[PDB]
Amino acid sequence: KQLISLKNIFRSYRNGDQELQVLKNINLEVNEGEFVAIMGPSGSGKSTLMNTIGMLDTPTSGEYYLEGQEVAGLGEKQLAKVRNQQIGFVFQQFFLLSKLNALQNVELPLIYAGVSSSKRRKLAEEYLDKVELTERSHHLPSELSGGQKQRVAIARALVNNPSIILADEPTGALDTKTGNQIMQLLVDLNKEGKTIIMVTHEPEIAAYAKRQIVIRDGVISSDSAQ
Amino acid sequence: KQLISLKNIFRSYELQVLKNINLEVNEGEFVAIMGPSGSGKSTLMNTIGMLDTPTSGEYYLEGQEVAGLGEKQLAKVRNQQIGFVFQQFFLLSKLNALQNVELPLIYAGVSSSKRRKLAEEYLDKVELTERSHHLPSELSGGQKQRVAIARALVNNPSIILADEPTGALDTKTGNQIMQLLVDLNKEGKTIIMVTHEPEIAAYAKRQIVIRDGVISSDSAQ
Amino acid sequence: QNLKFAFSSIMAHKMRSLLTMIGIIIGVSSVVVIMALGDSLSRQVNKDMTKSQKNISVFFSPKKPPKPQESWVQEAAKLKGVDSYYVTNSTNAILTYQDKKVENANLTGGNRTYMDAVKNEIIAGRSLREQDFKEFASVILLDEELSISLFESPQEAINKVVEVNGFSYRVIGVYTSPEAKRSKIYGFGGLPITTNISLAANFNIDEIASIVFRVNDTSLTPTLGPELARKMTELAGLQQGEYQVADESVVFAEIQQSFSFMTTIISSIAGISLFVGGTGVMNIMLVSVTERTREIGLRKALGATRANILIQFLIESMILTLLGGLIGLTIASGLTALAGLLLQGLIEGIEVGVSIPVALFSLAVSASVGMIFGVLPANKASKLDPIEAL
Amino acid sequence: MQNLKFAFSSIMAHKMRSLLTMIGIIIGVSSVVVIMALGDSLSRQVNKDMTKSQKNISVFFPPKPQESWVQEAAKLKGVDSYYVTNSTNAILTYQDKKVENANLTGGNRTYMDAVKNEIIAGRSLREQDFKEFASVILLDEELSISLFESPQEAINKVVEVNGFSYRVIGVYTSPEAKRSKIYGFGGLPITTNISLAANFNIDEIASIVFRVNDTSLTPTLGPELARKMTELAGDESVVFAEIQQSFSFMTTIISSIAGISLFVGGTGVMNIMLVSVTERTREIGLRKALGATRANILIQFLIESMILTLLGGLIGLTIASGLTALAGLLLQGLIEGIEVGVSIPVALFSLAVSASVGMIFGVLPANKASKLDPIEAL
Ligand SMILES: [Mg+2]
Ligand SMILES: [Mg+2]
Repeated sequence: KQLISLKNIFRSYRNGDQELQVLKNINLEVNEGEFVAIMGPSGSGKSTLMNTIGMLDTPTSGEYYLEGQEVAGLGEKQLAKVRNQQIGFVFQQFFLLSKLNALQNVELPLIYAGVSSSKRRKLAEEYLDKVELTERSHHLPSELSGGQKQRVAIARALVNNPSIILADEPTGALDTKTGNQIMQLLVDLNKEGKTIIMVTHEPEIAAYAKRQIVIRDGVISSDSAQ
Repeated sequence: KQLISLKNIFRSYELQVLKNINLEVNEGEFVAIMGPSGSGKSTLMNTIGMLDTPTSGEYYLEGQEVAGLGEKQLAKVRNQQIGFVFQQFFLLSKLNALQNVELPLIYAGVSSSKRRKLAEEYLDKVELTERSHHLPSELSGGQKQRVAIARALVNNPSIILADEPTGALDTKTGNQIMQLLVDLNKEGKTIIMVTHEPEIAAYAKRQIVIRDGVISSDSAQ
Repeated sequence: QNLKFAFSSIMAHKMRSLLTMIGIIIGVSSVVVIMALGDSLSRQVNKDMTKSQKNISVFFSPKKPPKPQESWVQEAAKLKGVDSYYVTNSTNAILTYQDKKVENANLTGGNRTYMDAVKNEIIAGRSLREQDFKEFASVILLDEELSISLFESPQEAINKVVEVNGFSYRVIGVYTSPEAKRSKIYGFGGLPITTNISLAANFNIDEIASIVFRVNDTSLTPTLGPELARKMTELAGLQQGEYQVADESVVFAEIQQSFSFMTTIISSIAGISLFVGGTGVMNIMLVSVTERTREIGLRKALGATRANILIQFLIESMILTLLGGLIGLTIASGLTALAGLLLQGLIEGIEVGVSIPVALFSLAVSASVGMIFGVLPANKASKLDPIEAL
Repeated sequence: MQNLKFAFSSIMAHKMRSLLTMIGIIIGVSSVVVIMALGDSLSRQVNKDMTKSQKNISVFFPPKPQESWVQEAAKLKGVDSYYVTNSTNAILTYQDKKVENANLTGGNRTYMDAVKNEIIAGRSLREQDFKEFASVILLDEELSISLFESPQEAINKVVEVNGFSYRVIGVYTSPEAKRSKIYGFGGLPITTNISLAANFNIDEIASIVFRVNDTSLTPTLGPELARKMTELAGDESVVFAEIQQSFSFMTTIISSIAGISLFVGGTGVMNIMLVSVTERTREIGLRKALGATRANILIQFLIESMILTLLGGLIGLTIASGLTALAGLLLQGLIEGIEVGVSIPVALFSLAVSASVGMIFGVLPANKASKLDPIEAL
């Protein structure tokens, strides 16, 4: 059950003379099927924490044990394998490649996984079904709505059956009505047992998650574990 | 006085978007337009902004008849009279705040020296201090829309057309930007805005609802 | 895989890619067209190079200038393996007839064996005869296209007086050969032939200059050559000089790599176009990095490695410049073939510019261009930080 | 002229892209202006030598003429000096070595100081060469070296000029000889015209030249000399603008091959301007909402591609002047005594072209930019 396990994590962003500290003694653990929501002001480095967990950033000092094995320090070539298999990234603006249709935009992570073309289209189809996409999969993101683009983006986040879904303000480019539709989807997905860790500046949205975390000045400053 | 006066405005494409639109709007008003998807929500706005010409009917802007004017004419009218505000801000990336604000004044025929004066006065009106020479790269979203709102005001337009101004902004910073608009409405600038959120429409005096090309509600009756 | 992502991107912006290719088409086809002609010109000399290996030129070296008897050369030519021999004069001539003129023709001086030995085919009138030598006759043969230039027709040319160098000569025959047809390239207005004893008597020059032996089995030349030279000195009497074999290649290669030089200078000027084309493909590749900075960042979040991106953007520029230098290589090969089916009013010689060495070199260059001008961008893209890009 | 400010803001927006786009046009205009300028120097040089061919009035009218009359007529007020010459293009051998179709002048006594042949080895024609009927010869510097390696080496040795033995008594040079290379003259040997008439049975005197060194006098004087030299026995420059024509042709053919690189450079900008338009469609809509017309956007995106090529042309021109000067120094071996450089017509021909390159290629994207719908852009 135990997935994320940060420990004594620091991240200092050097910049000429400025050894500017952001994360400091981040201690944190996250178990499978959890729905954590991370909140806090600007400069707290929810960003820096999130990338640290998503393996897009390596911490200055400390440890990060993904499924028990330490992963801060792996070579880029090997680390990029771990990322492909374990992290499903969901972004605020949806980051759909505009020359690919929804289907093949969702297939993209399967290529880097090294999946056969037979399977890739059917894995994609099944997961576009899971997120409930009505407008046809053979359309560019040009001809898709907001909630439909974020659905595709979440399908793409799911295709390689990852351990963690990192979401960064998913409702942020969406209206209350269709945002609440996407937030139920995330609830339904986490109900099926898929772990989620979401950043938001919105109390209304953090409310949907099983566990609240707050950061002040790069220090985890209140959990719901105790 | 009267500024906007749409009467019998049809817009069709074979799809029909607007259908006998009849709306009047007086100076100083603050109208919030809401409606379901593809009601002609935006086609009305782009009609009022003179980016779209109606298939039939009439539009009087400050008493001037503008529907079916020429492209060269309708750009000047647009320039003098309309101040577009956009959800996504639409600031040019390589121009700083001051220059971005100066741009509508370049398309009017105004002195290069005078532009600088007017741009700084309108960065002041929107409470933006010491970011005169910042690029949008260097500004927050609130700061960006503040710059973009200054650009809408610089040519003393009759109308501020606003399309979900706080959509890219968080709820805190939206309320700040929404207050900014209210204050500018208090000083006397007319705002026709469009929004999906009731929390945002709240701020306006009047409340229009369009369903399928025709106005259905109007809190002014 | 990385090849498919390459092709997808090119297809994504068709008219951008197309336009980029056109810069490489233009440049490759210009260089290949110029390189074709300069090669074809070169290979049509290297035909004559190997016809000349049947000949064995002997000359008087002063160190290991006495009158050379002709019957020495006949006696030397007895030597087994030698099929024929001949001796010649040469000179320049300005060749006026009536109002016409060809002011640089190479007037040759045969010796009764010469015409037969070199196998010249008489098309109008007669070849040199025995009478013409014993009467010291100022008689002249003209090559096919000298007769056409000077007298409208080989037939019409017969029994006309043509002033040679202010010296009246009577036209006895018109000949033609392979060599005469194609000898405009060596910079000659004509190849008229007369008796060596006429050249030697009209103009001051003495009557033998080049001494030649034809040896149709070419494998004998390394041995028969110096033997014919030795035999010449045994017959000439030891006049303290010694006859030696003239090297044929040191005067052919002297004009072979003068054509080569001047091909290179014009081929280079055309190459400037391919080089500009190259900077063009680099530049558009760089816009496709900044165009796709977010895309690369997203790709790396999904599991693209630096290495993947690096070879993807390489492959993408290579697909442009190869497909370019192939469309280009073809359109060159075309124009070259129709430039040849046109040079027929000047040359009777194979000029298609197919040359496998230049074809393969075009592709080899076309590859290098994409590889060279495509790495800086492909590098840029591979190094992009996912966090800064997203 | 806000379109010019708009143009420069855009150029400066992507500096290293606008730079790489300009480098196509620099590389293109450089190489075109270099070829055009050398070919122009070769033509202008030939054109200077024609204004030497007007200080030499040549009278022609055969009957056997006599130097006594030319000597007489040379007292006339404008006439600076005279000479009379003898011609053949015969071949100079020297023991296996062999120069082809050298222009063998046979001068009279006055010929040496009237033309001014500066001798660099030994001695010029003395009178005891005329009087004693000697077969002696002067060789030109480049003919001297080609036939005998050095200048001093050639001296006091035997040449075979068309067969006849001539003793090399000296070797000379001038500017007019050093450029004889370009008129296809194998060499310019001078000799005694007495010994050209003896050794070749040509007439002693065949050209009659009247040196007049007042340019604004050859009309009226020159026709008088022709009708004085006709009282005894009862015209204009030759094919000088023929080499002028032939060079200009070879300049074109080569300069056009260089010109392809400018054509690719031109498709270069068109490709970069086309991405410019797509990649700022949103700006174009924004601008049109602020009051930009269809026509404004058109002549903005055009001025930008014109400035971009025009700059590249203007830079390329400059870099093709440094290049076309050390080219001058390179051609102090081959041709030499030449003023090589980029004339004012050639210079602004390139500006007109580079401007025109920017326009031709740049109207197509500037059009696409102009017809962009503001609604779809925003
Ligand atoms: Mg943060
Ligand atoms: Mg609508």
